Amino acid sequence: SSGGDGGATKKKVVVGTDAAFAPFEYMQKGKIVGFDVDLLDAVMKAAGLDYELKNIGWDPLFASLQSKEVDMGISGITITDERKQSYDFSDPYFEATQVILVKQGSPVKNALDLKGKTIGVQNATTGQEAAEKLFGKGPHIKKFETTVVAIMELLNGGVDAVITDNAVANEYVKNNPNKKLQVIEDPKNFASEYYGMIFPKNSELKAKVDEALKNVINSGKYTEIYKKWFGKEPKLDRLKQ
Ligand SMILES: NC(=[NH2+])NCCC[C@H](N)C(=O)O
Repeated sequence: SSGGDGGATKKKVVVGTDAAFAPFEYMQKGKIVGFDVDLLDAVMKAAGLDYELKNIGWDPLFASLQSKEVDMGISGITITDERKQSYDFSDPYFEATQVILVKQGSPVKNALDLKGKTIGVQNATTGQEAAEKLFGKGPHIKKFETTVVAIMELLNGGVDAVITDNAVANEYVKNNPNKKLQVIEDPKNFASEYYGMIFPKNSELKAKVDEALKNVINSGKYTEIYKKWFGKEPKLDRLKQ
């Protein structure tokens, strides 16, 4: 029993996030809110698992999954083959794509127009990878610890464009008409992406979360949550690809 409490209290599942990614997770009057926050609460409750959500940030979240200090993550995280080498994922719960966020005056009409330009991304994201895919890795791509800061460098002209997830870019534009930004989609260039909850490799929580996610989808709770954040019916068939 050394190092533990010999079972005196069942410990809570430690869930990490980077709450700087509206509408999925963000801070509002000192609380973490968003689509992921709601979906997590429904999932863990269906699983019967007491939990704590921590706003630990993006790069720390991955480091902490590796060490198993954090048991689980939800953070608008794309399921990728490279990530699967290090972590496990739940079944998918959302579909997304990368998009190009620019100022309304921008001449950018597609990804190839970014040649010779500076691109802001959040570090170690699928947006960074998509940016690197275009013309290769290099210092022309500026990497920030939050998507928030990437967008701030767009606003002040530090970068020419940001590559980030479509619902985040769309939500930012909707909430900030005064900033006169626009979203440029390039479906021939960018791939379909699916979000999953993330776990350390070999996690006992995965199977429980997959079952609870199905429970939440099947009961109609998923679509209530989706309607709350996105104002339209989900196409649930996107979750069976
Ligand atoms: N909460 C966040 N900062 N999420 C960033 C997610 C970006 C992208 N979906 C990825 O998995 O790389």
